[PDB]
Formats: sequence, C-alpha cells, structure tokens
Amino acid sequence: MIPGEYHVKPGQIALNTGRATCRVVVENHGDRPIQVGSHYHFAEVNPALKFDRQQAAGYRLNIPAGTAVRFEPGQKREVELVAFAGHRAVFGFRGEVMGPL
Amino acid sequence: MELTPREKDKLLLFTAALVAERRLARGLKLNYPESVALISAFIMEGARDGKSVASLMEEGRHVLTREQVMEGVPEMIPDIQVEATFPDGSKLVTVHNPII
Amino acid sequence: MELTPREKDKLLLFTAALVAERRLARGLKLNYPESVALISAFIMEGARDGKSVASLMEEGRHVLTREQVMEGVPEMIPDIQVEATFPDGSKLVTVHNPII
Amino acid sequence: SNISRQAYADMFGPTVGDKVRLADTELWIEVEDDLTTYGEEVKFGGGKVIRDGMGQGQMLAADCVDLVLTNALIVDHWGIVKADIGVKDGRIFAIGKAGNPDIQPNVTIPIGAATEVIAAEGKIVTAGGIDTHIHWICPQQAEEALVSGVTTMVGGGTGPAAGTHATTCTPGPWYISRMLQAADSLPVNIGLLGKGNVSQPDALREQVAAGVIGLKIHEDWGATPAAIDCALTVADEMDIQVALHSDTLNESGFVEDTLAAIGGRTIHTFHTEGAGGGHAPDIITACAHPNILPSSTNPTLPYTLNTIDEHLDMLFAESRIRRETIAAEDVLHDLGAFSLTSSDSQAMGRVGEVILRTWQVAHRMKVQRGALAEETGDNDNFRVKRYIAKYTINPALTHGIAHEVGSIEVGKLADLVVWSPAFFGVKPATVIKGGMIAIAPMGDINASIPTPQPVHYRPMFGALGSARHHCRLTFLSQAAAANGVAERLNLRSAIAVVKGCRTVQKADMVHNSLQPNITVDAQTYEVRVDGELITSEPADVLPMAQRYFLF
Amino acid sequence: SNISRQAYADMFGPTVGDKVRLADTELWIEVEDDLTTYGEEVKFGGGKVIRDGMGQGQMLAADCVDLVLTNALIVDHWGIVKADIGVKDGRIFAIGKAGNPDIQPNVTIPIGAATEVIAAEGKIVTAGGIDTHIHWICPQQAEEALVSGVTTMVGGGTGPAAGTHATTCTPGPWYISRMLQAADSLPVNIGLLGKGNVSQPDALREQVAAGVIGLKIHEDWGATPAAIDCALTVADEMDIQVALHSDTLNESGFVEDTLAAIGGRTIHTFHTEGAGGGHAPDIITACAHPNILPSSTNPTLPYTLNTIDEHLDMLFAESRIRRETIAAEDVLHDLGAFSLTSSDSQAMGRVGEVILRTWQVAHRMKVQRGALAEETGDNDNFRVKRYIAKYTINPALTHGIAHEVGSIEVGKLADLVVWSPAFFGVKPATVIKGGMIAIAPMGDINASIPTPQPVHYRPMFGALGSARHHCRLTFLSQAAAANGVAERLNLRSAIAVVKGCRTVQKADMVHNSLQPNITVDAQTYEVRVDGELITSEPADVLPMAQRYFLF
Amino acid sequence: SNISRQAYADMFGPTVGDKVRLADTELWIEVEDDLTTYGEEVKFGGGKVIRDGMGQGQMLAADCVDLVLTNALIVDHWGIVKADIGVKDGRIFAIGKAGNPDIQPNVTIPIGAATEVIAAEGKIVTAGGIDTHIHWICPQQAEEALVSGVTTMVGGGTGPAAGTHATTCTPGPWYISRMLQAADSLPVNIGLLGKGNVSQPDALREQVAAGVIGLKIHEDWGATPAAIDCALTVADEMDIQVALHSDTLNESGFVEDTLAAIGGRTIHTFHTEGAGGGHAPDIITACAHPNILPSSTNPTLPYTLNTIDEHLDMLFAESRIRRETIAAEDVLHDLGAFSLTSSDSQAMGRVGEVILRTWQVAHRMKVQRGALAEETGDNDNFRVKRYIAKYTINPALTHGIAHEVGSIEVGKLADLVVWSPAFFGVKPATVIKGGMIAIAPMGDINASIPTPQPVHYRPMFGALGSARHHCRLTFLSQAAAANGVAERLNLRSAIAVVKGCRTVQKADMVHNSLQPNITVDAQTYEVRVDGELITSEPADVLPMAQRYFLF
Ligand code: NI
Ligand code: NI
Ligand code: NI
Ligand code: NI
Ligand code: NI
Ligand code: NI
Repeated sequence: MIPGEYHVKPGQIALNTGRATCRVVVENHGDRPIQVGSHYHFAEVNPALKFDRQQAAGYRLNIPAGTAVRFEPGQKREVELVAFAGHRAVFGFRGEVMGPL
Repeated sequence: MELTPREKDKLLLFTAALVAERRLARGLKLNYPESVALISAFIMEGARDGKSVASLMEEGRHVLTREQVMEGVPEMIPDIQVEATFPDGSKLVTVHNPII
Repeated sequence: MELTPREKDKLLLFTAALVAERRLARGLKLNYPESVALISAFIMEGARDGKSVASLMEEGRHVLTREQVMEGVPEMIPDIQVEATFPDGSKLVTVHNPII
Repeated sequence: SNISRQAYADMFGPTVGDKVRLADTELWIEVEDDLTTYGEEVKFGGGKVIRDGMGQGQMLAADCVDLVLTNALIVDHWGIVKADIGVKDGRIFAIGKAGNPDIQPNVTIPIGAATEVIAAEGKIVTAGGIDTHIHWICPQQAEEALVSGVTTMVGGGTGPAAGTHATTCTPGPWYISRMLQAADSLPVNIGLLGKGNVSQPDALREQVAAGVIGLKIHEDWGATPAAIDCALTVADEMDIQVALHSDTLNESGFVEDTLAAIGGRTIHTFHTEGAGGGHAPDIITACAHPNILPSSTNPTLPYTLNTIDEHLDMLFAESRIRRETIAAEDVLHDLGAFSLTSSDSQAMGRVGEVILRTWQVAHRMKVQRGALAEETGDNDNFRVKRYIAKYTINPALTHGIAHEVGSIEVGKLADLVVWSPAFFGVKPATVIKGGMIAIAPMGDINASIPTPQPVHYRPMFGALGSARHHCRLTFLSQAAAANGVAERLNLRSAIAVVKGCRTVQKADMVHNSLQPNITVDAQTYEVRVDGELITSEPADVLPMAQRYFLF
Repeated sequence: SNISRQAYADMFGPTVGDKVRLADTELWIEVEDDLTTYGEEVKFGGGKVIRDGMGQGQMLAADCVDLVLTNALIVDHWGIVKADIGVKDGRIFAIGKAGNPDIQPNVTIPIGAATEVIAAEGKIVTAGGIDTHIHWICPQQAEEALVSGVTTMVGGGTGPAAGTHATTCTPGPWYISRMLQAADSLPVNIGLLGKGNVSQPDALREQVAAGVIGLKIHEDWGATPAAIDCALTVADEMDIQVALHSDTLNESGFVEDTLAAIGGRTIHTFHTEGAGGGHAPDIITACAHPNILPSSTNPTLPYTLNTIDEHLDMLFAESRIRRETIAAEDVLHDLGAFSLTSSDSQAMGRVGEVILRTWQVAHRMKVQRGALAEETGDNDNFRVKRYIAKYTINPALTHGIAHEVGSIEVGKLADLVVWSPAFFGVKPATVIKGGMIAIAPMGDINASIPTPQPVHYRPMFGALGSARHHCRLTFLSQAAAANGVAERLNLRSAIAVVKGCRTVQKADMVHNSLQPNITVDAQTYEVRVDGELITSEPADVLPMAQRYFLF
Repeated sequence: SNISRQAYADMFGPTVGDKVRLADTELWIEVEDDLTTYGEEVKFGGGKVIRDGMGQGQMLAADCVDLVLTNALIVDHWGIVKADIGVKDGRIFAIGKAGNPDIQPNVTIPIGAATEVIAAEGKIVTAGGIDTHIHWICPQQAEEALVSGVTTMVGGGTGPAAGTHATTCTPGPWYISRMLQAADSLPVNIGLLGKGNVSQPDALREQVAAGVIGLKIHEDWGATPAAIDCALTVADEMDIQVALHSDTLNESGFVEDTLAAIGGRTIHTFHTEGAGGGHAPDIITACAHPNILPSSTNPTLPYTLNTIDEHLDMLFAESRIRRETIAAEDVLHDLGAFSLTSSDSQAMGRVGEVILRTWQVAHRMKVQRGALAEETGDNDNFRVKRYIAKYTINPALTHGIAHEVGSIEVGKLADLVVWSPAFFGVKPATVIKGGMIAIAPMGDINASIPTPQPVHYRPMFGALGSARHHCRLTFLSQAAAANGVAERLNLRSAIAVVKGCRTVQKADMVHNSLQPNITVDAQTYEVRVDGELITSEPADVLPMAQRYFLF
C-alpha cells in the first residue's frame, strides 16, 4: 500500500497527431549553449543556430509540451518540427512576423 | 533573547521532534509528521555543531530506516529540507530520499 | 509536516506536560495546571500506542495521587478530557476523578 | 512524437484509464475523460508552454481568465475528469482546454498577460466543502474548517454560551446583527440560523427579517408540535430552511407525532441516526419520507471499536446511544438513504473532520459490502461521486445556496481545494476562496524557497482585510436583503441571497435520493429495510488517521 | 415539593444563608438575599425550564431581553445577592427574576425567542474591572488585562518609547489622534491621558480638544507647582481629571508645597504610598485630604517577604522604597483610607494582577486584623464590598465614567465577568464586553465538546472586527465630542463622554472615604494615624498564587 | 565644568572622533560630526533636562515636533553624525539640536508639551531598508522583513501559486486590485509589479492603469526581445520601472541580443550575477552599461564554503551556478559596480537577510581587500556609506519613490530603525513606521517592567488597524492615481505616486556608479575587469551569524 499511488495503464500516447511535420538539421555556431522550448517559434530562435529558417516558418519543436532541446556550442543535430495550429498568427519572439502565417 | 519570527517558528519544529524522539524511544514505527520532524531537527543541530551542508545531506539519510516508520511513509517523503544558521550563515540542506 | 491548527495546539499541551514532568521528578507537589497537563499528555501517548478508550479511562486515574499534588487540587479536577488520534480515528477520553 | 504512459503521468498527471488511490484507503478512482489535445498541454516554467506568443496570448484582461489551474484531475458529483480550470471575476469560468488560440487548437480557456497560474498536474481538485451544522462556540472553528477543506459554514451561536453549546441558534435581531458583523472577519462563507422554537409567528419573522437564512428547532428550547408547525409556516412564506433536532424524551409525542406536525413540509433533519439527538430510538425512520433531507453528524462516522465507549461518557443515555442504529447509519449512507454529512461542531461533532470521516465511511463500506449496484468498470468512481455529494452539492441544495456554491460548475463561486493524492481528504495543498488562495501549507518564511521545514497552515492574502471581504459571501434571507440589512449593519463582504429552500425534496439530493421502507424495533433497536437487517462491523483501524497526524 | 439545601445548592447555586469561600483565601461571602421564587428558577437544557410556552414566552424581541445570566451570585459594592441578570441592547436591563409571565409568577426579566442564555448557577458574577494607570507600552497589555477580568483601561502612551516607559502620557494631538484610532482594535474600553506638564494653558487645551479625558502630571516632565497649577486650571474648565506623580526629589518643594499648589482642587494621586513615585518619604499623607482621590499601584500589594529585595533592584532608592510605608499601605486600604487599586503597567506594576492582588491584600488583612468594625454576621461581606469597590466603581467615579461602567446597575454597559468560586479573582470563566462574550477559556477546537485539553484563553466573537466596535467604548472629553473628533478620525467604536471629574471628592468613594489624621516621621519613615503606629507583617505564602499558575 | 570622554560616551553616546564597532564585524565607524552644544544635550528622565520650563518649552503643538530621538548616532549615505532627530506629521522635520529656545542655545528642534521622546543615546539610527525583489508568496514575509529593518517592500505575487513562486508578477487588474486591498493590512510600504511579458502594449497599459508601479519581465513567461521592447515602450510612456530576469537558455539570443532589445532604455536587472537567473554565463556584463541599474539577490552574498553545495540542489544547473561569477560579485559590490541588494523572497532569497548579508559582504571585503581608495581616516566610514546605500537610497531611486523614502532627510517619511551597536544589522531595538513604533522587542507583558524574559518581537500600535493605515504608504502609478483607483478600491492607507523611473541611470546610484569594462570568459566563466581577474575567497565563518540566532 502506497498512499495516493497511481496505477497507470501501459502503453504510449501519440502527440500532435494529424499535423504537418518536417525535419531540419540545426547547428550551433555560437560559443555558448542554447536551449529551445517545445512551443517557441523555431524560425525566430537565437541567430547562432544555423539552419533553413525559411522551412521552419510557422513551426515549433515536435516534442512533449513543456520540454526542450539543448544545443551545446558546435553541436549539430536533426530535429523534427510540427506546425502551429489555432489561427496560425505569430506574435512576440524576435518580432519577425507579428501577424498571421 | 530578541527572538525573531523565524527563530520562534523553529522552536515549533524542535518541539515536534521531541514528540517523535520519545515515540521512537518507545519502539513505535513513526508516522509522516514525526519522521519529517525528527530528521529536520537532526539537521539543525548538525549545523549548530558546524558540520558542512555536504556532510548533512548524507548523514540525514541515515537517521531513520524503512523498518522504523509506518508503511507508505518513505514514499510520502521524497526529500526533506531545512535551513539553519551555519558558522557561515543560513544555508539550505536538502536530503533526498531520506528514508530507505 | 503540514501541521493543522489542532496539531499545533496539542504541541502546547505536550510542552506544558514536560514542565510538570520535570517538577514531579524533583519531588514537588504539583499544582492545578501541572496536574491537568501531566495526565492529559499521558492519555495522548496512550492513544498513540493504540490503547483503547476504555483502558485509558481507567489508567488515567492512576497517574497522580492525592499525595503528589497540592492541597485542594484533586477537588479542582472532577474530570480530565482529551482527544487524540487512535488507530480508529479521533476519540474523546474522559477520566473521572483522576486524582485520589 | 510518442511518449510512454508512465512518463506522461509523471509530467502532466494521469489520463484516461489510469487509476489513482485516494490517500491510504482502498478507494481507487479512474480518469473517465481528458479534455486536452495530446501535445498541447499547458505547463508553466522556464522554457515551458505558458510564455508570450506561445501558450500565452495577446488578449486584454477582459478576454482572458485571471487564473488557470493547469492539468487538474477533477473529482465532482458529475464526473472524474482531467482538464484545465479557468477562473474569472472570482467565479468558475470554464472547464476545458487552456492556452493561446493564436497557435494552439481547441482552446476554450484563453491565457493572457492578466492570467496567474496554479500548476495542478498530479493533483486532485474538488469544490470546497459545506458544513451546515455549525455551533458558533468560538471563531477559531473557521480556520480549523477551512484548513480541512470546508469553505462554507452554516450554523448558529453567539459564542461559548449555554444556549449555543447546546443548539445552533443565534437568538434574535441583536445577536443576529452582531454575528453578521463578526462574519466579515472570517475567511469562510457564512449563513446564520435563528431560534425557531416559538409558537408566535412574528417572533420568527423578525429573526428572518434580521438576516437568518434558516431556523433551528432544538429540543432544549422545546421541540413541540406547536413550535414545529409555527417555524414551518414561517419558512414556507419566507423561503428559508428549517433544521430539526427532535424531542428525544418523547415528551410531546413519538416520532410519528413529530412527522405529523411537519405535515409533508420540507425540513432538514439533523443527526438523523439519533445519537446526537432525536426521538429515542426511531428518529432514523425519517429518511423514508420525500420531504425530509437527512444528514449525519460526524462522531458516529464510521462505526469503530471505541465508538460506544466514548459516546456514552460524552453524552437515558443508553436509549440515545445505540450500537444498532450506529452500525446501520454507515450502510444507509452507502445506499444513499442519508444525503449529507456535517460536524455539529464542539457539540458532539468535530469541525475539522467532516470530509475525513465521510471518506473513512466510504472505505469501510467498500471493504465490507464491495461494489455498489451502480458501479461500472473496475473502479470506485460511483461510490466516490455518491460520497463527495454529501458534503458539497447536497448541503448547498438543502439550504438554498446551490446557485452560488457547492460544486465545480460555471458561474459558481471559485471555492476550490487542491489535493495531493497521498493526502486526499486529510491535508489540502491549497484552499482557494473566491478566486484567491486563502490558506495553504507554508514552510520557513525566511527560507530561500517555500518548502523548508517547519511546514504548517498559515493564512494567505485571501484571508486578509479587504481582499477577504471581496472573496467571501454572507448569505441573507430575501427579506433581509430587501430591508437593506447589509447597508444598515455596514457589512463589507459580498452578499448572497438564499432561495429554493421550500421546493427541494429527497428526490433532488444528488446520488442520495433513496427512500427505504425502514423500521426500528422498539425493544431491540434493530434497523430493518424491507424486513432485512441492516448492520455492519466496527473498525479496529481506519485509514486517514495515525499515518498523518502528530497527535 | 421539598428539596434539601445541599441538593438545591448543587442544582441552582447557593441561596440565602449559604457561605462560599473565595478561591483559596480565608475570605467567605454569605448570600444576603435571593430574588427567586422557590420552584420557579429558570434552568436551560433538555427537558428543562427555558422552552417554548414554559420558561420562554411569546413576546417579540422588543419585549424581552437579548441575554439572561441565570441563577447568578452577584458580588458588587451594593450587595451579595442571588438573582437572574437581564441584558438588552448591550446594557444591564434588570436584576431580578427571569422567565415567562404567562405561566410563572414575579417575572421581571422576560425570556423570549430572541433571548440567549448563559447558565450562571454556581458562579459568581461581577462587574468588569477598571485600571486607571495604564502605560500604553504595547497593545498586548489589553488582552492580558481582559483575561484577568479588567474591561476598561485608562492611561497614556505611544508604544515602547522612553516617555511612555516612564509616564502615562500620550503627548499632543498627533499621537492622541493615532492612539484613538488604534484603540478601535482593542477589546477593552479606552480613555487617554495627555501630558499635563506645561505652564502654558493653551498647550493643554489643545490636547483635551484632541480627545484626552485627563492630564497626567509626572515628575519626569517636571512636576512643579507652576505646571500643577496650570493643569488643574484647565481641568477645572474642561471637566477632565488630573493624575499626579509628584516631585520625589523635593526639588521645587516638599509635599506640603505640592498640596498648596493643588489648592483644594480635585486630583487623583497615583501610587500614594510612594514606592512608585512621589515626595520622599511622605507623599502618603495626601490621603488625609478631601480633594485627593488616592490609589495604589500593585507591586507593593500586599507586603511579602520578597517585596523589598525585588523593589530595590527594580527601581536615593532607599528613600523611595520604604518598608515602613509599604507595610502601612495594606492597612490603609483595609481602613478605606486608600480608595483605588491599579497596575502601573510595565512601569513598576503588573497589568494582569490588579484584581488578584486586591484580594490577596484583603486576605492578609483578615488574617492579621480580623473583622472590620463594619462587619455584620459571621462572614466577610463588608470587607469584600470595600475591596471590590477599589477596582470597579471608585476608579469609574474618579475619572468621570461611572455613568457608563463600573458596577452592575441598570442602564450601565454590560461588561461582566463570570467566575467559578474556586478560581475567583484568578482565572475567569467568561468575560463579557457590551453584551457579547469577548474572551473565555476554550479547549480543543476540533474536539467533540468545548472542554477537552488544552484549555487556554482565546478571543471570541465580541473581540472581532465590527462586533468589537459595537461592544466597546472610546471615552472622549466633552470638547473633543463637540468638535467632531470621532467623525474626523473616523472612529468606528461607540463613543462615550466623561463628566463629573471636578466634583468627586474623597467622601464620594464607595466604602473608602476615610480621611485619617496621618503622619510620617521624616527620619524613621514610621506611619502613624492619630499617633498610633500603623504597620503589618510580610507574608511568606499567599493565596491565588502557586496553586493556579504554570509559571 | 569638564567631563572625561569615556563618562561622556557612557552618558550621551559617542562624539566626534570616537569609533564604534558594527556588531561583531571588523567594520568600525568614526563620528564625523556632532550637532550638539556641550552641556546642552537633552536627556529624558527623573530630574533630567526634558521638563517644563527647562528642556521643554511653552509652544503649541504646531510649533514643536511630535517626536524627538535624542542623541542619535546617524549612519546614512551622506554622513555618520551625532544629532537629535525631530519628527513632525509622520515625516522627518529636522536633524539638529533639540530643546527649548527659552533657555537653551542653538535649538533647531523645539520640544513642547506635544512632544514624545525616544532616548537614542548609545544607539545607531538608520533609514528603513527597501527590498525591491519581493515574491508575494505569503503575507508573513512582511513581518519578517519589518523585524529585520526593512520598511518598504516592492514586488509582485498573488500568494503561493506557481506563477508567483517563480516570478515577481501580480497578473492583471483583478489580482492587482485584490493585492492593493490586501496591502492595507500589512505594516510596510508597498508597491506592486505586474506581468510585463506581452507583445501587445494595451495589455500592459491596463495593468499600469490598475495600480502597478512597475513591470516584471521574467523568462518563465518568455523574456524575448519582442516582450522586452514592448514593456520598455510602455514604461517610457507611463513613467514606471521595468525589472528584468533575462533568458538563461539563450533561446531567443545571447546577452548582447537582450541588451540590443533594451536599446539604451532604463532598466533594473535582477540578480545581475546570474545564479538567480539570466543569460548563462555572462548576464553579469550588464553592469558596464549606463542605463542598467544592477542588483544582487542575497543567497550568493557573501561567497562562503557551503554556497555552491546548497545552490546546486536548491536550483544546466552547472551553467547557472558558477563559482567564478559568485566570487566576483562580492568584489563588484565593493567597487560600486553593483548598486543594490535585495532578497528574492522564497524564490532563491531570504526575506529577513537583506541587511545582514550586505554587511557580511562589507566585512569580508574589508578583511580581504583592505581600505577602499575613497577611504579617508582610520575608519571604514566610506565603505559603510557605500554599502548602506545599496538597500536604502539606491532602491528608492531605481523605483521612483526616493521623494518619499530611502534616507534620513527632511520631508521624507519617518521610517527609522534604532540599533544597539552590538546588534547592528541583526536585531533592531525599535522599528518606526511613519512616526509610530510598529514593531519592537518586548518582554513579559505582565512584568513590572518591559525588559523581563522572554523578549521577542511583537507588533506595536503602529501596526494596528487605522493607526497602521495612517503610517504606511501604498505606491501607485501616476495613471492609477489619476483614474481614482484608491477611491474605487476604497484603499485606507496613505497613497504615494512614483515618478522619475525613466530618468535614473547608473551615474545616479549613490556611491555605486562604477561602469567597469568587464568581460566573462565563455568557456572558463572567469570574470575580468580591464583584463585583470576579479575573484575572492569563500568564508568559513561569518559575523552576524551563530552568536545571535537560536537556530
Ligand atoms: Ni442537535
Ligand atoms: Ni448541534
Ligand atoms: Ni508614576
Ligand atoms: Ni506609571
Ligand atoms: Ni528572477
Ligand atoms: Ni525573483
């Protein structure tokens, strides 16, 4: 007996189903580490991260909500992106879009 | 003495630990509050003695064992935290999984 | 510990009993508050041990005798009541004429 | 991508199909539904979802909620579901999916710059409890009740006076006015009961017009057929509730005589089992009638080994305290024949144990009787809904305040209690009153973080001065409200009016509408329903007890 | 039928002829009269008298009392009688026979639906005490005093500041205003004293107009003939009282010079014995004059074995602390030469021991001197009336507030203290302020009854927010009241005005009007009245001490 | 006549040339000036100076001060001088020579009948501290801070909610209004910060118009260039301050990108060293800019042996917690590169240790680096002025409230702290709020004097109800004040408006205006100023620690 214990049924959960995704190779050219959150507009991340920003437009990381991906200096890796939904209107970040798309 | 609110608050912790201490002495399996109080008071005295944070983080995991507490208690206490005045001022001691 | 108001209130009772306990140990004849505190704390520990209400109602009348308290004290205490968490929850223990 | 169910539960709390043990009892709940879109859950923190342009939008305050409880596991009379809870203007705005519609799908609870966040993942959220049997013997009872998870207190009294020690009555306009004024100082919603024992209607109307939301008929002031009839007549015309503690002495008549005096009119019977007062030894038969809303006081819940012993000396007594009716009471609760639980604070009841004892009874009944006929699935969901209703929605309906409080439904006051599963029903993680945290466990004030020892309940901002007044309600009768009592007494808290006290009947009690054909043997005191004997065994050890309390 | 006297006393408290021991002292009181009709006593409870149609009538609120204290044994300056006490609108309505005129005879206090009940059978009821020597060093003093049975506090101060540590003065309009505002937060009646040490009348008039009900002349600010004369002149024109702590140093003159400066005008002399301050070593001779209202502070009451030792280090000191005058003081109180007792809170006095010490002196005097010349019967009734007057009616008369408080008489504020005989003067059972219980002993908040341990004093509803404001009084000078000070400062409590401070004289002090021909030997400090030496022996053990206190 | 210097110091406190050790540290202050006239010092007591016609004059209240602190040793940013302090209408009236002009010379602070006295001889008096990094996690923090000597608290929060646990933000009009109302209940001056993380200006303007005096930009809500720019634009138009906790993850850019977004606009950078949050690992370079007002949170002050160990588990963490920057921070404070100290209450900071830790850093720096280049004489006067400015005047200037509080200058609110030299910075003797003592050490309430044990901090009259409202300030933005927010919410306390938040720059920080050419090695984290390595050694034992605290 363990107070308040869970009895989680085995298996897995499929995240962000039915949505457009794309893979992008990203390389950190900066001298300091960079960490990106699940819902950040990928196309507007720290400028030291080199990748096809045009392909990442309107996309965010296809990772469980709340988690992040870290890039140590010089690190290169391929990440999977999933498209924003809702009104698909981007406001904030580096102020590059500030409107729909 | 000019006791501040925090000093008086700690008197409450100390007294709760006195209760637990006598019960452990009788041979009882401690419950949740008694366990937290006992280990917490141990750390405060450790700091008064001048032990380091690193040493207490380790020693604190050896105050009570799974056989000295009620069922489910170890899982109810993932960690115990307490601050006390060390020779170099107030420091926070975090004891992870204190009961095993 | 997440101590509720009632748990903290009982800490006051426990501490009052510590005072009485040391005085009885010195050989003093206890006064009114000391007597009430000592017998009350005895019952609370009894419940922690898992004794029944019926047993404590009897045992409580044998903690202090008329010769261990000041004159008039037994008559000032027609009964003593206290609640504690028994294995089966909170229960009220009433000790009638505890001092004889 | 994909994520395993265990890692998911650890991050966002359990989802559909997962089960959770309630504290250290044998009761297990299963998530029936989840209102999220997997991958779009909102989480707060560094690099998390609730940030500008992401999970947080650009809307003005008017278009977003003031507070969002994220990933909450709701346990209420209507369901056990996983969802985000939105709170706006101190009331429940929506139960759904929180976030920013600019980038997220299915958002029903918009989060903006004006939104505060309470992380509820891994926590169980319930409505605040409602205790309708309060003896206002001392003001300290409010904090004790609030800490236990009770946010509304209905009762009567003037302090530690003989009348109040025995009855839930605030006698007359003067004391009523004084107590309505004192109520502004307490962090719980409050409604007062006046002394209903009189055979002159005007003496009752004055009290209702002064502010009481009900009238208590207590045997100590004379629970005679004449007095009972008088109180019900006034209740019928002023839309207030009547609470009854009948004639234990059978002085003016037997239970059937009292029932005859009631004459089919709506009435709330206090401690219907009898130990706390009532026609010896068959007041319990009242639960068979359609106009009776029956409740139990808590010392007899549940039947344990020490029960009879303590009750006898706590209290002719042998005719009031009966093992037979005490054992039957637990079962009647399990069947839904008794619809409410309450305390009877400091007058044969424990103010901080209404919730705790309700769950102990549920545990003991599951252990002894197994699954209810209504249960579906391999969980205790229905029994949990039946029991939580006893101290939330049913007391609210009985006293005409269900339009304001009593459950987690849109438009109702945001009185919510957040619980860690291991401490469910015992020690809450956060108690919210009207949209603000009013009391919660708090560690060292001088610590670098809020968690270091000693951790104990301390009043928060929702319990302070004017913020408190804005987050609590003082219930008045329709007549008092119209007479301008609030303005005359210069009451500072929000005011609410009671209504619909005369039209509620046993059939309206959520999940507890059974009207059993119950009988009590005058000699043996044995309780039978349809001729079958109703009884149970006393517990030697109970959950939610020695594992959690220091004393 | 018939009932034995012992069973009767056990059921309704003692009656005519029965005697009761006061706590553990040697003082015994005898019931002088009983206002009941044997067989018609009102008792509350199951199957008792106060029930609909029986002891409770059908009258509307306006025709019945809000509260009735049943079967009380009243101990007041006017008598020691058994009776029911009726309270209406926060004031004493009647002392007589309670019940329902419909079925009972001789009812003078009608009990109706609007009536709350406090069972006082077996209890002693007294008026609330009045301490007129308060140093407002800290607000915590109010609770300490209230718990001891003191309901009105008159004094001065601004908090723990040097000026206040030494004197009972609230200096100037700003501090006066601030303290009048702070007073609304305290559960006792309050009146403030300003700094009277000035030789410019206008500086005093401003303070009176700001709200003070008196002016304190203290040697630390210069108790010179010029200052004394100035304060008395203003007091004479504004109807306020002057309190004096004379020139101990004999700097501006001797005691006869100060007396000459006073010039026959009314004045309250603080700690007239001298240890607490005053012309060394003969300030005590002031009690011989008709215009002097003399009081004692409590550390010297009564003379015990440890007295001199503690006083010396507590405090040239050898000229202020004199065994001769300290021993004489107890006797002068017994003879009625000294008319009041007070504390001198945290400035050579104990705020929670004014009442307790007054009774210890009475005990020690009975033990040493026997019965007073005024005693009649085999009881200590007269000595009890003489002493209770020292901390109730006499302080009220001295400060012009006797029209509101000070005794149990109709029309006065219902400030009452209920005592169990075994704890009389030590620990009250209930302290009522303006008709509501303000503080009382209270057991476990979560208990099934209010009696389980731990039992300790806790604030009740009469001490909460707006209810408190309605049950306490802030005393103002006639000028402040007229100037609209209450409206300007937005004071929330009830306001009362002082009057008749200039016309009271020694002859008006109830049971304490003796003007002895007293002398003090300049060399030996010996006190003589009519040439005879006045002295007493120091106690080694006192009642109301170690048997009741934990520390 | 003549008097020896030692006897003089014992009677009136030290004078010109005498040195005093601050608590148990190695810091010594030397009296720079004395404003008295030897022989004319005012002293209160029996036979002393402040008496009618002597040190006390005949003037009316309007022509004299309400309170005088006699013979105080003032320690402020402008000097360390011996003088009398006059307080009138709750504000600092004058720093000079108190007394009566009728008989004394050079009197600048007239003492009259309306004057209260606080004896400060032998005591050090300072302005009340100002903590601008408060997380309103619980109301108990106010008492803790007040007891430590902090009288103004600026921060944000709604109670123990996830958003507040992490950020100093009171989100939106509803919570802002509720918290402004709750503020009337607390004994400290209060100003609130709203959530500044939004890219829509109107959502920010609403919050400012609701009452916040600043906007907190925190990485947990998204510290992006877009959000930063938006908050600064609104701050520039509404004259409010912006506090920043930058992007530690370097997600939106590096430190240079954030600095670029700021674009030379005024901003207060929280915990500029980085451990408490900010661009890893070079946020510390911000102290080189003219528009950045940099502060430190207290857990890293000063660098000790246990620091790294506790911080690591308190908190990728290895990039935030750096020994290199933690050691450099102490030195940067000593050089005046960092201008403020604050707590970061219960979110990686200790609310009652802002003052204590500031002095421990000063001690450790003196011990390691010796005298500052600015020091003159054989004392630590300049280092003391540089450090006291960090928690008094500089925080006041940074947040636009220096016109009301922050130092002991005429016209400012009388928020003063009296310290005995042996307990300087650790345990105050008296804390005065707006002219009234609000909290102080107090012994046995029932004692004959205020000094007997147990002595512990207890609320005084300045912390009670209406007196409290009159002695505290609630700061509002100019827009809120104009919109009538105080009248709408019915705020009872005095109101003050912030102004001049946009025009303050690093050059305005008193004694802490250094703009070093500082660099941080991306790999090693080493801090260099002008190429030289900045570092220090960790303390094994600190003053103001185990000698004073029970736990
Ligand atoms: Ni009842
Ligand atoms: Ni009841
Ligand atoms: Ni005096
Ligand atoms: Ni005095
Ligand atoms: Ni931060
Ligand atoms: Ni912070």
